[PDB]
Amino acid sequence: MAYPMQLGFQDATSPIMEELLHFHDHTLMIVFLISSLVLYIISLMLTTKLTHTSTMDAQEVETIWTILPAIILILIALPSLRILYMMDEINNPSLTVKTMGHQWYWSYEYTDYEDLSFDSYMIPTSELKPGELRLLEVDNRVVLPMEMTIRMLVSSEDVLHSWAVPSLGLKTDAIPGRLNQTTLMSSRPGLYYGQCSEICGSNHSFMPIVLELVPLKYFEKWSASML
Amino acid sequence: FENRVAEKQKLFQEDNGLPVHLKGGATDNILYRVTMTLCLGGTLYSLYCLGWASFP
Amino acid sequence: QTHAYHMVNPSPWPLTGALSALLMTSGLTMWFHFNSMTLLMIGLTTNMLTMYQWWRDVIRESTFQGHHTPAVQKGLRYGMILFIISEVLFFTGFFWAFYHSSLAPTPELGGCWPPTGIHPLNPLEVPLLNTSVLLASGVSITWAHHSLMEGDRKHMLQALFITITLGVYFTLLQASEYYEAPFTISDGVYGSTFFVATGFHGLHVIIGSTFLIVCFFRQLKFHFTSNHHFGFEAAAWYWHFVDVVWLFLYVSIYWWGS
Amino acid sequence: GARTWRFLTFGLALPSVALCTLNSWLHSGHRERPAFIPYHHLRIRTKPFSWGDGNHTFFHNPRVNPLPTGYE
Amino acid sequence: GGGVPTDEEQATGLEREVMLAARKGQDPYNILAPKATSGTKEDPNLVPSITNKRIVGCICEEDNSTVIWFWLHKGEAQRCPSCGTHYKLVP
Amino acid sequence: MFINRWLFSTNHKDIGTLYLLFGAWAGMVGTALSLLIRAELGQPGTLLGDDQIYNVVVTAHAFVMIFFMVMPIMIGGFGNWLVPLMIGAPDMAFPRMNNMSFWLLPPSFLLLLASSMVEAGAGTGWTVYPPLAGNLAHAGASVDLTIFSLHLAGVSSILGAINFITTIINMKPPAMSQYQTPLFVWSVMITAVLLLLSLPVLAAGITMLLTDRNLNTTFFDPAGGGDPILYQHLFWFFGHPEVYILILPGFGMISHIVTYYSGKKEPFGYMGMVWAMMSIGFLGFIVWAHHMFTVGMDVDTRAYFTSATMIIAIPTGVKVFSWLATLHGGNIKWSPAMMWALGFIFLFTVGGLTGIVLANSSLDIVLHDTYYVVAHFHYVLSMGAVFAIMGGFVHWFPLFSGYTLNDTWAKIHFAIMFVGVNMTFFPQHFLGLSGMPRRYSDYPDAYTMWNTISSMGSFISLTAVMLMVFIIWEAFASKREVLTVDLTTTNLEWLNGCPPPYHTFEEPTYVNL
Amino acid sequence: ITAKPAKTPTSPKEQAIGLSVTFLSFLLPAGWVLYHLDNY
Amino acid sequence: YEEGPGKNIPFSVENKWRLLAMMTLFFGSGFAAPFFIVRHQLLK
Amino acid sequence: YQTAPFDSRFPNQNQTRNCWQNYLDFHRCEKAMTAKGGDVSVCEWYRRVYKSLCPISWVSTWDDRRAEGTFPGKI
Ligand code: HEA
Ligand code: HEA
Ligand SMILES: CCCCC/C=C/C/C=C/C/C=C/C/C=C\CCCC(=O)O[C@H](COC(=O)CCCCCCCCCCCCCCCCC)COP(=O)(O)OCCN
Ligand SMILES: CCCCCC/C=C/CCCCCCCCCC(=O)O[C@H](COC(=O)CCCCCCCCCCCCCCC)COP(=O)(O)OC[C@@H](O)CO
Ligand SMILES: CCCCCC/C=C\CCCCCCCCCC(=O)O[C@H](COC(=O)CCCCCCCCCCCCCCC)COP(=O)(O)OC[C@@H](O)CO
Ligand SMILES: CCCCCCCCCCO[C@@H]1O[C@H](CO)[C@@H](O[C@H]2O[C@H](CO)[C@@H](O)[C@H](O)[C@H]2O)[C@H](O)[C@H]1O
Ligand SMILES: CCCCCCCCCCO[C@@H]1O[C@H](CO)[C@@H](O[C@H]2O[C@H](CO)[C@@H](O)[C@H](O)[C@H]2O)[C@H](O)[C@H]1O
Ligand SMILES: CCCCCCCCCCO[C@@H]1O[C@H](CO)[C@@H](O[C@H]2O[C@H](CO)[C@@H](O)[C@H](O)[C@H]2O)[C@H](O)[C@H]1O
Ligand SMILES: C[C@H](CCC(=O)O)[C@H]1CC[C@H]2[C@@H]3[C@H](O)C[C@@H]4C[C@H](O)CC[C@]4(C)[C@H]3C[C@H](O)[C@]12C
Ligand code: CUA
Ligand SMILES: [Xe]
Ligand SMILES: [Zn+2]
Repeated sequence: MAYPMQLGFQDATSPIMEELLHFHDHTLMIVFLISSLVLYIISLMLTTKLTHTSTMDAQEVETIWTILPAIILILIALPSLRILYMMDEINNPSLTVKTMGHQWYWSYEYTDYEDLSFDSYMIPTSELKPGELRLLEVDNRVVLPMEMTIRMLVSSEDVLHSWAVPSLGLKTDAIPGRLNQTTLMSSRPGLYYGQCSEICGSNHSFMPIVLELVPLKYFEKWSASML
Repeated sequence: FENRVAEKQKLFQEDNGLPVHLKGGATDNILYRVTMTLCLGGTLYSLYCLGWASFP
Repeated sequence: QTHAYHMVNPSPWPLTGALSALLMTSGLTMWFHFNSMTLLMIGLTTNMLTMYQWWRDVIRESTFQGHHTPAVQKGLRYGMILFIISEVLFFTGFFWAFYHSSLAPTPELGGCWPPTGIHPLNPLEVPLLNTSVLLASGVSITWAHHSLMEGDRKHMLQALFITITLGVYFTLLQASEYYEAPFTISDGVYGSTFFVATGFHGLHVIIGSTFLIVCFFRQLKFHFTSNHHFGFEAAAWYWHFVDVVWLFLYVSIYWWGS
Repeated sequence: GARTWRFLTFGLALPSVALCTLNSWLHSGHRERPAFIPYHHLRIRTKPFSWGDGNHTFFHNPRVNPLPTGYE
Repeated sequence: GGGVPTDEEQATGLEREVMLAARKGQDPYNILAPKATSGTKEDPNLVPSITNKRIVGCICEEDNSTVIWFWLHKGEAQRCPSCGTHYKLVP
Repeated sequence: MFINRWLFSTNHKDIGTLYLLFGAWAGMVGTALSLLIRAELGQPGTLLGDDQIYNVVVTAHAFVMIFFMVMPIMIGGFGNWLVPLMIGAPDMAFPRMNNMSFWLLPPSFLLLLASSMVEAGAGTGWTVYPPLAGNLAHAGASVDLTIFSLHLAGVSSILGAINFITTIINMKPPAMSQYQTPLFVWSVMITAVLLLLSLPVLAAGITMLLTDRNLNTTFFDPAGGGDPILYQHLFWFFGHPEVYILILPGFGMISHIVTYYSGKKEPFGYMGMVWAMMSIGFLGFIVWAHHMFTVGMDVDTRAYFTSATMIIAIPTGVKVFSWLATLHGGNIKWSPAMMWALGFIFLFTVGGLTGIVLANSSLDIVLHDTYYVVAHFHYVLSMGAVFAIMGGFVHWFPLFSGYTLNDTWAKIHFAIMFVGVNMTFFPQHFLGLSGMPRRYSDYPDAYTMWNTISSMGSFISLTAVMLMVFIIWEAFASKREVLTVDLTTTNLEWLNGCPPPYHTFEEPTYVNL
Repeated sequence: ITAKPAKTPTSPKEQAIGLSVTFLSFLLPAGWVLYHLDNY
Repeated sequence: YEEGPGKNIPFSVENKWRLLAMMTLFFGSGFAAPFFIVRHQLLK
Repeated sequence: YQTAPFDSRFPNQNQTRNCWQNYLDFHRCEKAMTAKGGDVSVCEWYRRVYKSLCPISWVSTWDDRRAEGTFPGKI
């Protein structure tokens, strides 16, 4: 989850979020450098009594102004596209979970073997247990095995929603009549939080996602207890 | 039919200070007042309708 | 002035047109939601009054007052071409909707096109006739154009009358088609794409036919010269546009989509 | 010239229209209507239409357009 | 078969004036770009005006994108402030 | 005489004045809506107690700022005032149709304010995506009134585009080629081409939405075989060109302002500036699906849209570097308009660079539908458009009015506005990176500090807006009449005086070959 | 730019009035609504 | 039509205090409108 | 059997047609095996894959439409 006064991304919980952090660091360095160069050159143009107001030839300098940006964009695109193709790369999931968006809550289906399904509602502020997080807690968390490739399928039973978990690098729109796939892999146990990320009406702010990542043995005990 | 364009050229080029939308004569004035009355009245009616539709 | 451009007299028609748009839209709202046609009929009336008086004034300014110099005529040529381009892009949106739906038919349709339960029209019957009619009308309007440039009043009127008659025939054939079609606008995305795309096209045919009828009456009243007849050219360009959109509808929706 | 375009109008274009008119008129007989099946993707009603009883399409034909509940 | 009027028969107002002036090789309504003289003090560019001043735009060299604009007044020839080309107003 | 002049106008200057008045009024509406947004977010919890109303405020804020403030000011106001003057033309090609582009906007605005007053409003976002914008999740007239507001605005801008393209192609002096027209005139021509091609696709898509809501069509309804994602394609096929429409006239005004206050006769690399605007206009049609990286499209499609989107940085950089090379060697006049223009170059660059971050589909998964996007477009669009408008306004106010502003007050106004917008939007980057969704009425407690600061920033910008009205009043109150301006040899719009006579170029300019 | 002297100069006091009236025209109506949000 | 500074506008600048009233009503109406629409929706 | 494996016919983020095809495949096979008095265990792969991938509400709607005679796919 986010913490107070945070400047950057939530700590990476998945290998693909780790890759995105390193790719953002690379890209932010370029943003900083270009921003700073433009501000510097503005100050340089503005701080001399020397003048040259006759026509200037533009041809030579425009080679520099097109080639150097083109090189910079290639140096951003190469690692960007490597990560794009990694998050598409064939993997063998061991588990499939469905999530359906509703106004205003998520339902989850684990139908690989048992017909397990349940609804997941925001805990109102007036019902939070001491130390629980305003707008983020749910009654029924998404129990998942850690260190395993999971297929999440996302759809909606009404309007558009979007199923997001920033610390795993996940955001998949929930569209009625469409089954959107994403892959989830947590390097760690714990609770990972996200929030509906497509405007879905008056309670868009109030239908969060909570994953509960546990060792496979505990996931199997939890699944078995659910019969 | 007969070519009466020269007679319409004489009418619409008469030095009488009228704008082109009124230069045909009294029928232009009638059609203009009908149009502008329906537009202004209709707009006032649309505002009434807004006032009605703005409450349960 | 020592330029060739047209300084237009102050005019009420822009304001009456803008208000007609308010009345037609607030009127559609009041028809769809508040069970009433009143505002809509006022708006349609003020829209027709506005178009009549505005284009009447353009005729007064050109045929009667001489304001359409070659430079003004050149501007009107660009304006009509740019208008037609905007109409092409409008239709492009409906073709995009058609190809999106028909190339990737969803499970609700039976995962096929045409959808389960849809019996398309035979494209070799009335839709082929409609195609011969609009193609023929493109030939007759070209005959009308050449007759006018050659100074031939009688043959310009005959060719333009035949063009209009073919436009009316298309419109009555399409009206009859609509009534006989075993599917409706509510028959899913098949009905939706069919009726909205062909419906906007039939509206443009009625507009085009109306423009040709204006040109017919102006020709009867000797407004056009053998060299100066931009309203006729604009109506011919618009008419060719309507033909070409039909050919695209015929191939895409009636033939390939059947 | 005008002579050529009149030649095309009367010698090709209108004869095409006459032949397509004959083709159409020969295949104009009423087709036998198919069994009604209340498919959920057809006869869509998300809001009543703003005319008649709200359940009839604008150019409703009783012979060939069933309602959601079937042929009239 | 005839019966269609010609421009000569039926053009009126400014259209007709432009039509009649073009038959005489005159350009009172400024439809054509004037051809430059050498632009020297002995051979200045002659700028017609219906009044005592007119705006001149000087494209000093072919394919310059920058046009130099100034009011040219009745009287002694004036020079383009960029290239020094001479212009003389002829009311 | 008053009704003939101001309701029946066929005059480019008077119609430009109507557009500027309309846009300034709309800007007050849009600013009030922005302050309600930041008041709801200014402390954790609920202020309005009604999140449907919050969503309606956000939706109206965007429509007002885009359709009623920026486009009317830039294209209707500066375009109608300056384009004919900069090409020596006596008016627009279609001076009467020009008046109807203007008079369609008050009715358009009335339909939007009707949408907000009937039922519970259109709480859809300015994207109006189905099914939220459909007849089940938004039953009632609000969304239909929003669709009709967009139709009227759409017709206004399509007819205006036809008028500008025809005027700029057909009404130059016969010796003046397209490569001897000023950059502001190029920027309007290119903007008009984008409007002509993009608005008809939006018109098709919102008409489909109208028919799904009222005629039992199913273009966007899976029950009939339709697809909500089709609406998104049609919307963004318009929507990406629209964001370039919003900035291109600003690029033209910035070229004139930087050239003028650098004491130069000409911008650096004129043909490069034309190339860059035409390139941005063309590329602007082939990138729209970067608004859809989370909807489930194919990986190769994501790769293509990432790559095409990044290309736009190249021509854009040529313009930025060309503005800097115009300043280079200038006798710099530190006018308030120059301050606006220098603020523009810097703030536009920051926002453009966060655009390049978002272009990367992979990172976009985590930034999409967060405050990072909101930060990106309030830099490049909100500050870009607004700074270009304020620079143009303070530069050309004496031309339009005949009166000077107090330059010291105008510099104070700039200083306040620069502090406010940066305090409002800079912290939204942190909120986005840390995962705060956009279109939220409330936020988890961790996001409190940056929301608090952003909301305090919004009040500083309000103080600048109030000061701006005072500054305009003081100029009309004092009546300092302009005598002369410098550089008229390269700024033809000034050469008929301040303000120019109702009719200008009755006798056209003399330009020889 | 050069300009004639102000036909109708606006003194410091006149500016304070103009500024004050401008600010109040923005602040008082919005202030009234925001103060009464409870009553709403 | 009248030409010149203060004459090419649909509002009078003859009196700076009447101008201040008109400008206040003009920009103040625009700025107030969203506050009163929110009030209207809340009172439903 | 753990979950539905990668299927090269359906390699993209949109898995709608994977769910649909396996549902059709299961019901076509179940009809072929019943109509002879054959054995529905032959159909088991398709049953496990569609049960894994398809939303419960989709399966339930399709089931209801098959029983009503309004299912639009060919079985
Ligand atoms: C003025 C309006 C405007 C402009 C000009 C832009 C310009 C750009 N925009 Fe932005 N954009 C918006 C307005 C604008 N945008 C709006 C309103 C939205 C949100 C819509 C909504 O959802 O409501 C948005 C959203 C948006 C998204 C979708 C994000 C998401 O929702 O998840 C993306 C994705 O690629 C995008 C990218 C870009 C890029 C690459 C540019 C480029 O054109 C920028 C190019 C400029 C530069 C790069 C800076 C100058 C260049 C140099 C100094 C040269 C050197 C630079 C390099 C080598 C990098 N923008
Ligand atoms: C041009 C477009 C533009 C402009 C100028 C602005 C200006 C502002 N915007 Fe924004 N905004 C959008 C376009 C714009 N906006 C869009 C498209 C959205 C997305 C909507 C959606 O999600 O659907 C959005 C959303 C948006 C959000 C996110 C809401 C959410 O996700 O829940 C926020 C949050 O703070 C915000 C704040 C502001 C603030 C504080 C200002 C201002 O207060 C900043 C200061 C600027 C001014 C005060 C303008 C001054 C100008 C004039 C008054 C004109 C003067 C005229 C003349 C001189 C002739 N806006
Ligand atoms: C004969 C050839 C042509 C005929 C033309 C049509 C006649 C009536 C309507 C005129 C307007 C047509 C334009 C297209 C709009 C929508 C649908 C029209 C197509 C049509 O007529 O379709 C009919 C349905 O009409 C319907 O719903 C009713 C439609 C009536 C209300 C339509 C309101 C919608 C208006 C939309 C306005 C948007 C304008 C866009 C502005 C863009 C600016 C940028 C089909 O009949 P049906 O019974 O379902 O099936 C036949 C069964 N035997
Ligand atoms: C039963 C009806 C119900 C349907 C209602 C909807 C509207 C139907 C209207 C049909 C259009 C009629 C247009 C008539 C225009 C007449 C004026 C004209 O044609 O004007 C001519 C100029 O053209 C010009 O302005 C050219 C002007 C071109 C006008 C373009 C018209 C297309 C308009 C389409 C309307 C919107 C469609 C969008 C739908 C979503 C005048 O110049 P000339 O001809 O050279 O004459 C001069 C010589 O005589 C001198 O010797
Ligand atoms: C949901 C319902 C909402 C719909 C609301 C519709 C909106 C408004 C109501 C429309 C009222 C129209 C009244 C007639 C307008 C005629 C314009 C015209 O014909 O304009 C002409 C120029 O445009 C030209 O030619 C070429 C361009 C001709 C344009 C004709 C107008 C069409 C308006 C609708 C088009 C939308 C486009 C569809 C694509 C999305 C003439 O220009 P003027 O400046 O007049 O004169 C110049 C003089 O030199 C002439 O002698
Ligand atoms: C000259 C400028 C223009 C002038 C404008 C003139 C305005 C005319 C007012 C007529 O008012 C009508 O009153 C009807 C009866 O009160 C309403 O009927 C409708 O509402 C009824 C409610 O009783 C329902 O039975 C039906 O939906 C329907 O009859 C209808 O909506 C409304 O228009
Ligand atoms: C000087 C200008 C003159 C202005 C006169 C305005 C013209 C019409 C005024 C009467 O208003 C009508 O009254 C009908 C009820 O009394 C409405 O019935 C409507 O409601 C019916 C329900 O029975 C439906 O059949 C239809 O939507 C419709 O007829 C009709 O829609 C509405 O227009
Ligand atoms: C987003 C922009 C908003 C910026 C905020 C504006 C700053 C405040 C402006 C003053 O607004 C006023 O404040 C008064 C309180 O100070 C209110 O009086 C209210 O409270 C008074 C004292 O408690 C009572 O006497 C009055 O009757 C009562 O209306 C009054 O209505 C309101 O106009
Ligand atoms: C008699 C009259 C002469 C026209 C004239 O010179 O004024 C002729 C010339 C062309 C004729 C028209 C064309 O021949 C085409 C049509 C032929 C139809 O048989 C009658 C209507 C029809 C539309 C004709 C009406 C009328 O007889 C017209 C108008
Ligand atoms: Cu569900 Cu937003
Ligand atoms: Xe539109
Ligand atoms: Zn020169």
